[PDB]
Amino acid sequence: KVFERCELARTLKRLGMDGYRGISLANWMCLAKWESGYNTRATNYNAGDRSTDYGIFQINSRYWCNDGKTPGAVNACHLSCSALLQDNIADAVACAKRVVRDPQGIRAAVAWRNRCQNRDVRQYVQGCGV
Repeated sequence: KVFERCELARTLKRLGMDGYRGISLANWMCLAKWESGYNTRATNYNAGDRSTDYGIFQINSRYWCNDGKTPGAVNACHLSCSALLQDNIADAVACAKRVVRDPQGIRAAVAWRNRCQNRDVRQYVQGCGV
């Protein structure tokens, strides 16, 4: 499913993401947008290390979810990567919360650094009623 901007904003809010570990909703929106274009079906194969990024947040199969074909897979979220391609993002959200609980926080995601960090990201939630 490809979420509409405000629709995703409200969904993330209901799931307790606003201010999670100090990360505003606008920052989460900026991340989802640049990772997948708000597309839950997005996947990206990393030919170099044999891993794959899944879903709306492009979570990686080496550390977070298990897809059975990634070398050195950790499965920190204790989820099948399949769970991250559902139209319902509840599982993706639970795993994205586990990710930022690491010392690096949202800084871990390079996409956030390249297009969200130190930039005005309020534009992502404006008009959504959140």
